[PDB]
Amino acid sequence: LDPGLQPGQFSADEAGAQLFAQSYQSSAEQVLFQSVAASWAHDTNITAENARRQEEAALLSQEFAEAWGQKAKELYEPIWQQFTDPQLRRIIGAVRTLGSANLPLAKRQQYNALLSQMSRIYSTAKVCLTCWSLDPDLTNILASSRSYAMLLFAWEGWHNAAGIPLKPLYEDFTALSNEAYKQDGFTDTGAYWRSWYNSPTFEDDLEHLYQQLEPLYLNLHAFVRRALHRRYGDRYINLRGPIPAHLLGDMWAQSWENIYDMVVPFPDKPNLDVTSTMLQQGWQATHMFRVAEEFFTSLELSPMPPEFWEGSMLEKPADGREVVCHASAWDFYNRKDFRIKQCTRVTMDQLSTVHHEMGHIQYYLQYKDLPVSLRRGANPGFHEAIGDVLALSVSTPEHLHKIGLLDRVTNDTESDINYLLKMALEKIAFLPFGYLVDQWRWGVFSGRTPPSRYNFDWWYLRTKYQGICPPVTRNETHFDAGAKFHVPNVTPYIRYFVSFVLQFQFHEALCKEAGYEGPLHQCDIYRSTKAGAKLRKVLRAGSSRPWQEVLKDMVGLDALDAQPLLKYFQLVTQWLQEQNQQNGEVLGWPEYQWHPPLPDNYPE
Ligand SMILES: *[C@@H]1O[C@H](CO[C@@H]2O[C@@H](C)[C@@H](O)[C@@H](O)[C@@H]2O)[C@@H](O[C@@H]2O[C@H](CO)[C@@H](O)[C@H](O)[C@H]2NC(C)=O)[C@H](O)[C@H]1NC(C)=O
Ligand SMILES: *[C@@H]1O[C@H](CO)[C@@H](O[C@@H]2O[C@H](CO)[C@@H](O)[C@H](O)[C@H]2NC(C)=O)[C@H](O)[C@H]1NC(C)=O
Ligand SMILES: *[C@@H]1O[C@H](CO)[C@@H](O[C@@H]2O[C@H](CO)[C@@H](O)[C@H](O)[C@H]2NC(C)=O)[C@H](O)[C@H]1NC(C)=O
Ligand SMILES: C[C@H](N[C@@H](CCc1ccccc1)C(=O)O)C(=O)N1CCC[C@H]1C(=O)O
Ligand SMILES: [Cl-]
Ligand SMILES: [Zn+2]
Repeated sequence: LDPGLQPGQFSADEAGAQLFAQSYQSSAEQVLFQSVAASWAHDTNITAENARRQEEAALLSQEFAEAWGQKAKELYEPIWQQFTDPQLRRIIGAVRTLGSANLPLAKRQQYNALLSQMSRIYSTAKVCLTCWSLDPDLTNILASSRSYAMLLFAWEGWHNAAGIPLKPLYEDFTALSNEAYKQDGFTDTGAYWRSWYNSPTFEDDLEHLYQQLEPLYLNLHAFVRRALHRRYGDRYINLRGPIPAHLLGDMWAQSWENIYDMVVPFPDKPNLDVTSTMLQQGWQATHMFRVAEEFFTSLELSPMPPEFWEGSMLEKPADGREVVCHASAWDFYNRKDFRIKQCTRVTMDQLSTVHHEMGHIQYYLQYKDLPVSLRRGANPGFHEAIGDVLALSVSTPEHLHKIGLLDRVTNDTESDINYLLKMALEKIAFLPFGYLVDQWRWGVFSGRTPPSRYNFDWWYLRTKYQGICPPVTRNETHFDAGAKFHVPNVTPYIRYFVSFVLQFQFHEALCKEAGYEGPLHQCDIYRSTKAGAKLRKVLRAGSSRPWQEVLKDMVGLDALDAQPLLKYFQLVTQWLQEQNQQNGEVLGWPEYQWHPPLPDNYPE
């Protein structure tokens, strides 16, 4: 570690800790920068030289975290928890967590190589027949092929190309992760991730939430299954069984918006898939990011700075570079550079993604004057919900009309149901998956799920929550969890399930704040500076206050709550139950063992 980046000595008291924290922040910004830059260079231009550079930068981070973490312990272990400055408690608390820096050198190099190589496998896997990439080629197939056999080729190809080679690396990764966090005092890496919510009842609270939401997911499931049955027939849909995992518009069956055309109940109302309008009108990526930006500035939030437009990668390069396509928002920790990396496609759901990713940028912008340690969401769930809150306003028919993507606007119940159904395909269908992914990973980290049951336990969770089955047999050579980006990327997932509930809480608060008197699902906070002021206060707090306190200031409750989500969807909940009863459906999948046959001359 460079001389200038090493800690000195401070007094062993709170006064000295302030100075410690100041000097830490200078050094950290410089180290975070060099690291975020090296990853950027990699993720936008995947080569061996850039990977070796990222690994060297991660190593420098680890030396840093170690020298400053050791020093925080040496000076402040007795006293940091009694400090008067709440923000300084959190900072020192962060600084003393070594994570992977607890590893000895050879194991840090191994850990870093594993992250690098899993990233590269996930992001450069192709399916050949001439080779298709996940984005855009396989995404597109899943979204709008309706050939059972072609969807299967893509689903299986993908899960095979990405899963199988990840498994040896994922096992090694898990061992090293656990080893590292055990020396911070955690029983496993999972306990560490769960500790961010700083809630003794965390697992219980989530299950109380999921139990309240499960009826909606079940009603929707049964409805969609019936729709699928009408198209794909009795051979490939069991009305009493899980849905084949490849028929729902998305590689992970995590969002079902792309099958909207098979379920929409009132096809004579305004068509709420504006994708073809966007294509007809000649939208490009730039436009999408501009329209998101303008939403933000209508709230008196900050615009994207020059550095964002000059630095971002908002399109897949055509120059034959390998990139990580999976959309992400980047803070370089220099208070100046913020960028999005996205292989933006021109569709309505990518319009949401854009807003999602811009939510992150906006958070980065508001809290950039906090100490580096506090430059994060009140919890990771907060960070994920910001863009999604705006996107709820954007998707409303009124707002789509105002940005010229919907030629007229109805305000009738048939339209409301169309709308709420679409939103349910996006939001309610995701709920089981948001919950299940980290359940799988907590199991793996704790040792409940060894390598020999990685795929067994994954599909148990898939069937249990989502009510889907693999469309071909899987076994333990397969590693289907690893064909989902967040797993090889080591990005926690429970934040999304938290986000998907929190976003309706935020929505309801901002709408009330904006003066909006009508049904929640027709609220548009566009141009509400009051709503903006309320959101800004949250963004600016970063992680400097307990999320339960920030939440209470914002929505009046100190806890995640399903009521807003439920009142948002209330009308389509009542509608779906009526339909499912009149069609004599079975809620759930009592024929849990059922799997569909192979197509006749498959794999051809
Ligand atoms: C795991 O399954 C793979 C995939 O094979 C297909 O799906 C299986 C579950 C099986 O039920 C069959 O429907 C299919 O073969 C098996 O892989 C291939 O199977 C044969 C026999 O080895 C052969 O054509 C290939 O070489 C196999 N290898 C691969 C991965 O392409 C595999 O043998 C199964 N068992 C184990 C322990 O991995
Ligand atoms: C992608 O990454 C490679 C490095 O992996 C970059 O290539 C180097 O670029 C400098 C300046 O252009 C040359 O002098 C070196 O000789 C190159 N090294 C290698 C290993 O080729 C390349 O510039 C990057 N490409 C893009 C489009 O950013
Ligand atoms: C669509 O019509 C409904 C029903 O008339 C509107 O909802 C009412 O809105 C007013 C003020 O805007 C409130 O005072 C009422 O309490 C609401 N009543 C009901 C029955 O919900 C709604 O605002 C209109 N929506 C749009 C798209 O603007
Ligand atoms: C598109 C988005 N990308 C992630 C990227 C996360 C990430 C973190 C750290 C490093 C790289 C990428 C993000 O939340 O922005 C994402 O994965 N999202 C959006 C909501 C649900 C979730 C999903 O698609 O699984
Ligand atoms: Cl999380
Ligand atoms: Zn996100």
